[PDB]
Amino acid sequence: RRFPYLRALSQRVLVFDGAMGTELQKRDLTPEDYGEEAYYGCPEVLNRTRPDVVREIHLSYLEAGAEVIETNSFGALRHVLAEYGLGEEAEELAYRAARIAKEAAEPYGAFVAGALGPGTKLVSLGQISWEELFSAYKEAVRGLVRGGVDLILLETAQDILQVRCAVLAAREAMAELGVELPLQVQVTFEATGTMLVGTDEQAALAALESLPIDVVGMNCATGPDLMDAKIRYFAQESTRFVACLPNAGLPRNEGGRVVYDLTPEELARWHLKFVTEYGVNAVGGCCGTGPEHIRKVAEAVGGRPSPVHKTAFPPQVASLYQAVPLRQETSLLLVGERLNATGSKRFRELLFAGDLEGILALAQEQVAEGAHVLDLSVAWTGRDELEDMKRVLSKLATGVTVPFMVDSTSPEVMEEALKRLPGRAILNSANLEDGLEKFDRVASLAKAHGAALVALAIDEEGMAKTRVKKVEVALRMYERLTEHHGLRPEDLLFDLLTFPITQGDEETRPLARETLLALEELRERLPGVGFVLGVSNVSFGLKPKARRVLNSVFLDEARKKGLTAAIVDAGKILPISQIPEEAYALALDLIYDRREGQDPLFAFIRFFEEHKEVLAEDKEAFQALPVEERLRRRVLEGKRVGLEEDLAEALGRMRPLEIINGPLLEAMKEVGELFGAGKMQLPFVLQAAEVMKQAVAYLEPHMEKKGEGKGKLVLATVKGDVHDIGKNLVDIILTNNGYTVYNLGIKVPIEEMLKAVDEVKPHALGMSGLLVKSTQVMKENLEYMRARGYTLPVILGGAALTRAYVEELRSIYPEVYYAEDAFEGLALMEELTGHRPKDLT
Ligand code: B12
Ligand SMILES: [Zn+2]
Repeated sequence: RRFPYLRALSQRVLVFDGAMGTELQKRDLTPEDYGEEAYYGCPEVLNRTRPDVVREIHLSYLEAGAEVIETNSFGALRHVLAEYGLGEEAEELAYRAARIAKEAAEPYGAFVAGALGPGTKLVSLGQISWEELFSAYKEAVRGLVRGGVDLILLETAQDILQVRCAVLAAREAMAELGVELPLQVQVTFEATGTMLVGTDEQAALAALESLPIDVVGMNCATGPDLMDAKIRYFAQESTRFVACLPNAGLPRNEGGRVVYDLTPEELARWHLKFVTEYGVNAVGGCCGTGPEHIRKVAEAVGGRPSPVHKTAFPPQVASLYQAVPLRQETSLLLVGERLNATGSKRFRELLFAGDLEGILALAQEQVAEGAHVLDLSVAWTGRDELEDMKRVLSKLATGVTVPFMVDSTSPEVMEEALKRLPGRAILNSANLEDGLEKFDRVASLAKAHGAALVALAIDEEGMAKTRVKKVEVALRMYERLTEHHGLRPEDLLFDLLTFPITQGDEETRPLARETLLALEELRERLPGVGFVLGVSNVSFGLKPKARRVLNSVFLDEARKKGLTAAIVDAGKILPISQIPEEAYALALDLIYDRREGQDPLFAFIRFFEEHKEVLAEDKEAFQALPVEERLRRRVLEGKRVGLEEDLAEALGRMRPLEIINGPLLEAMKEVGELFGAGKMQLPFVLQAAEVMKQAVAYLEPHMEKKGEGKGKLVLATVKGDVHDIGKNLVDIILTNNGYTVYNLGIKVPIEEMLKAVDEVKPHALGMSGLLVKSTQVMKENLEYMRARGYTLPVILGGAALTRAYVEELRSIYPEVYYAEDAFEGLALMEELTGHRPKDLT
């Protein structure tokens, strides 16, 4: 109700113009119209000399019934006006083409979208530094706002850091005129699954949630039939309203003019589909479309009631490349802290000379390890961390595939890191260590610069040891953090000191109890929040084996008491399912200091002095276990020393198929059951996956293939998935039986899969999933594959897949199924190949 363009978008669906390319390419402006010999061919040079010609292109879409019009602003930026010195006065031009667009639109009332391009220079590939783009956007955009546009479009953006500096620049441009508006970023896309920079469709939206921009959208995409996947994930998933502008397919240059072949009738179908089915709040197509496209869309599709989108995006964070969900509640998020020179010293060996190529290895090795947010701190004696942080992020921001956390000390890095990082991060600036003043500005920086914080229970006083003062952390910060400083519970972690218990003092001995009772007392009221604990530090000032075991049983009760994330190094925990029965009883009553009969601490230490060979390279009691348990335990701890030899022993006893029917389905499944019960954590499940992954590569060559030319079969996972364990075997028994095969990767969004249909023209296509949300994606595939008129065999499965939300799909598509096992997958391939008795009905 506060803004006319949101009154429009919330009510009903409206249409954007075509662009002025194919339209200025049809006016035959001749070089005197550039006003100078050196200003060749420059739109945004014409705005000075020939206002009447661009007014002619403006009014053409207005006569053809458009409802949103771009200003000319494709060049409104210093570093692209000056590209051949073509006039430094951006503001002028911006108030010029905004006035030219208003002069045309005023009788019609169609919305003036101050509508930029992306500029010629990118932040994220290091073509330019943030100040030189932020300056250009900052000075330009205030002339558009002075020009009285109904909103700004930062449209066609090519990089999320280019979005960030453009949004910061547009905000500081509008705010220094005393205003703000429902501004609209919109993003390009490429068939690689991504923007041009490598940003995927999840990273785009997960980043764009962090921003007050009430509208988001797409632009300069390659046509509706290629935009559909992207428009999907945006329209059904986002809170902020979505809009659509395909460039009419793909270009073809004639006589120096770009021209297309998508028709006004076809663009009427595609918006008629998208607007009521998916809910797209505004529509059009700009580059490559005449005024007839927008007319034929306006008559068919304009004024339809704009459909609602959901009240919440999940708990999320985003790198350049990919999103991550912030709340796991199973396989709790692991946070990597090895990028630390102040709470650790590994970082300090590699980063000392300024060797940035070395700090990136220390970042990426923690993801392979298992941690999917990294925590960074370069602070040290006799070194300026805020200058170091210039150098540090110049490598990390475009190298690391996972989001960031920031243990670095000065809140001035809170600003400089948020001026060199893409996406959405978190920061450990809420250490309440310099008091409430410093905290409220830290919580403001968290969002004034997009999105970045973690609560830490350090404070002006120090490390909360008594719980009343510890829950008074959450009382001081959280409420004003979410409800005065913008980051949701689902945008934050929460962290409790994890101080040493094991020094043996009657101060220290109980303290893991303090953390578990608090943690619980805190999830007690923190739903959605990823509780994050620095597990490594509970066991400090004692022998290292008692560090693995106490850290382990602390962490693995912490999930049951309410944990969802942890700051970890996987070398300094083990799983609670491994722990010897006496050692587990010891470790619990040590975590409680529930002492009777003997003291738990010196009982513990003397337990490890008595049981030295148990939690080591055990030459006997572990070896004496039956191989199915031994493999179960290798899958639980991630034991690999002799893993090759125990799988060789299993393969000596039984055939691979009998082994994969056995422990290489069953023992994993038991690890999965124990994992669902909380008896394990992410890096141990990653050790289980790595065990399988390795094992399948040893099982497949002995289970050797036969036959040739049997058919063409491709396989495909689904959007939002990370698993491909099932997938691999779902494929494998089909790959073993003479069919030509192509494999699609772990997370493939659908237009890549359908391009593989269109290019390969196979006899069969795999679909797949190992988790619940694959089912929801199955229906999204099948409903639209039908709307495109496909008839190809696509096969459907997954740990989760179940006939109850699958046989009903037979209605939507003529190829619904559930091979459960890849041996049925082969029997079903032979049916749809015509080799076997089709019985599928
Ligand atoms: C190993 C594992 C992981 C691995 C996966 C790596 C990998 N590449 O596989 C990793 C550690 C990366 C992982 C990640 C996650 N996981 Co996980 N994972 C597991 C686990 C233990 C085993 C999965 C397994 O491999 N099963 C064995 C394979 C062989 O069996 P299958 O998948 O069922 O395959 C059979 C049939 O399903 C069929 N089939 C499967 N696909 C298809 C397709 C077609 C077309 C056909 C006809 C047949 C078919 O064929 C096979 C028989 O041959 C499961 C537990 C479980 N219940 O299985 C959880 C589990 C799937 N994970 C879970 C969760 C919680 C997560 C994460 C959210 C954890 C996190 N990061 O916080 C993420 C998800 C990340 C993401 N973006 O997707 C939950 C999901 C529950 C839910 N309802 O959402 C599960 C079910 C466990 C649980 N109980 O919490 N996990
Ligand atoms: Zn465009």
